[PDB]
Amino acid sequence: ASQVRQNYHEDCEASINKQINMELYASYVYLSMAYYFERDDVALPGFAKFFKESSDEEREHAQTFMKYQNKRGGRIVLQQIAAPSMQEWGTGLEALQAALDLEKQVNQSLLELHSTASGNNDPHLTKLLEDEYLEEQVDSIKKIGDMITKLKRAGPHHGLGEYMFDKELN
Amino acid sequence: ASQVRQNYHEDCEASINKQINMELYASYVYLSMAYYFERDDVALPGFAKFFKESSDEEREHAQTFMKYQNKRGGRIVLQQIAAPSMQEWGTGLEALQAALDLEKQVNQSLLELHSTASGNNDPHLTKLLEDEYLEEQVDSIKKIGDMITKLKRAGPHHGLGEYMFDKELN
Amino acid sequence: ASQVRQNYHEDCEASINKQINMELYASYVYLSMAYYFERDDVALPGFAKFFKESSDEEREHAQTFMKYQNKRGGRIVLQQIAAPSMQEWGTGLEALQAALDLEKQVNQSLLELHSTASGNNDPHLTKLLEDEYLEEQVDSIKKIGDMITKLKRAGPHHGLGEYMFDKELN
Amino acid sequence: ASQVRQNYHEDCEASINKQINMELYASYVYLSMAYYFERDDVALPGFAKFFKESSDEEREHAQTFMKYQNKRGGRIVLQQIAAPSMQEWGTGLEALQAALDLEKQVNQSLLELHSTASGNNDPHLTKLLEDEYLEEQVDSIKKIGDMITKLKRAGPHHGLGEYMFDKELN
Ligand SMILES: [Fe+3]
Ligand SMILES: [Fe+3]
Ligand SMILES: [Fe+3]
Ligand SMILES: [Fe+3]
Ligand code: NI
Ligand code: NI
Ligand code: NI
Ligand code: NI
Ligand code: NI
Ligand code: NI
Ligand code: NI
Ligand code: NI
Ligand code: NI
Ligand code: NI
Ligand code: NI
Ligand code: NI
Repeated sequence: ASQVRQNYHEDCEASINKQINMELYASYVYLSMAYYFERDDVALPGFAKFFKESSDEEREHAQTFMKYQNKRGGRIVLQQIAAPSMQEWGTGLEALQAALDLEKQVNQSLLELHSTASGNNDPHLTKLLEDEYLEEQVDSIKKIGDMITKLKRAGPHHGLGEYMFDKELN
Repeated sequence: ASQVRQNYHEDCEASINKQINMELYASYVYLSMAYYFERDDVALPGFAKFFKESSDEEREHAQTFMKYQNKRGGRIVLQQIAAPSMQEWGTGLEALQAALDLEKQVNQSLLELHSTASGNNDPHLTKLLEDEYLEEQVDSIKKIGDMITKLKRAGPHHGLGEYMFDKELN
Repeated sequence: ASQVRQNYHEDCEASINKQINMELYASYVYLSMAYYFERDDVALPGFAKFFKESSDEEREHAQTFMKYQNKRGGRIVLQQIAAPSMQEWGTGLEALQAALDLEKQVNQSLLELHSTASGNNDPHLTKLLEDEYLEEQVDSIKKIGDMITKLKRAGPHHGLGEYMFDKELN
Repeated sequence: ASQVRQNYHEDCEASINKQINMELYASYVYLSMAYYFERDDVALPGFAKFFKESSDEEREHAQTFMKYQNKRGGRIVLQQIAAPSMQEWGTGLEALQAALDLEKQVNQSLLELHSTASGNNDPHLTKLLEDEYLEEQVDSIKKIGDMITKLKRAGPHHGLGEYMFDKELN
């Protein structure tokens, strides 16, 4: 085994490799939304910018798990990144609702990864998940929730409300 | 009695202690509104900021009466601070209307406190009430009144008007 | 339930609402001490400043729990804030001893809240309590303990020692 | 009568002339204390500085009444300024207690002057007394009261406590 490995269970190592793929997949979803909102027949530059940034952050999240894997002496195994579930995301509200659902799915996976680390008595992994992932996930979910509510207030259908709310994200 | 006390009537001293509790209560009401408007299903950051600031100012108002009590040689007696009348404040318009009603109730109490000081021939207390409280109360009531009118103009129901007016308070 | 809520147990939500009331109560205790020490017949400006700052920090602590409640999708319920246990706090030493006892009571409640979060497998809540509350509570208790010892050294009775120690807190 | 005089009663004009003499007398008392505390066998430079400043402020107070008299069209009449009641003021505590008694005597006279202005329906004079004199008098009395308490705490007799408290006034 690796000269650095210590108190790092095979199951944690494998679960990290799957979370890497999930972070890369979410980055890919957000990239698809981002350029969907730059179509000439959608033209929502605030939504585009918001999802482009979310795409970058998710790819950074994947890289932090890749650095982590190497740090503990695990070995990174990357799988194919699935095509996004959709090619068209509808209105801003529907994209946000899809992002909300995706963020809570990522959160579920992260909490299961914390349970695996806790079960294998890995406080260093539980610390990483709490400090770097669980905290950021809850803030993201709250922020997307706020945005959904604000957009429902402003007028969620393809109208003046969507146009004005889009300016808030620019 | 206190080495500093002079021309300070027992009734003024007791009325100050009650106004302290009322200022602390109003600060508590505004704190409740402030974080109500940060709920993920309300998401009105301008209203939240406005009431958070009003909460701070009211607690400062209480402290100025506490400094005053000590300055005149009275003795501060603090009572329990009642729970806010509501836990949910509805729309921005309903919160402003509730704030308007509360501000005029505080004003009434302050004018009664001025009558007590005037009846006991305490020009130093009448000066404090006129310079530090009555002036600020009338400006607050006018400002809340303007805001109610502006919100009724923009569209007081949970719609684009409320969303846009909220930006004016950020 | 809230669109953001996930892995947030009813018991944690209710325990947060009680800790909010406790933080607000401690803020109220410290406010009472602060202006007690500004009485013309006490005149300990260092103690006054120390407890005024502690009053502000506790009210900030309550607000961080209120932000937290909203972040997780819980609903804030504020109760009445009890009158402070005392209206007069005696000497500086007796106020510090009362603060020490209060700080350890708050700490106990926070450790019970950590046990509730741990029992319901909420690592996000355990992280908040460890990073934002437990750490600050232990430092506060150590600092108050140091101060009690320093004051007992300088001379805890209403004398030159209390007067000099008070300068250290200004 | 003066081309400027309007709503200025003979009694208010005469009462101002007496308050001028009283302010000048208090300035003279404080000047005596100030240089008493610079005697080689007293040597309390903090007390000296405190009373020298109080002497200057009282003489400024007299001048503000003299400017006021002229402003309203009254005519200034200055009487002899009595010798201070004492030539030696004892300890710092006894000087502060004498200042406290003098400040409350000045306050009494000012409140009687407010009653005279109120009885003659002179809101301009009541405003001057509230804004320029009553406010400053209550703050002075509170500050002297604090100082007496601090000195009694530090040790009011000619000892280390008096020596240390004196440094606080430098
Ligand atoms: Fe992520
Ligand atoms: Fe107020
Ligand atoms: Fe706290
Ligand atoms: Fe004066
Ligand atoms: Ni995110
Ligand atoms: Ni639609
Ligand atoms: Ni619709
Ligand atoms: Ni106000
Ligand atoms: Ni409505
Ligand atoms: Ni309508
Ligand atoms: Ni603390
Ligand atoms: Ni004692
Ligand atoms: Ni002893
Ligand atoms: Ni003065
Ligand atoms: Ni003596
Ligand atoms: Ni003695």
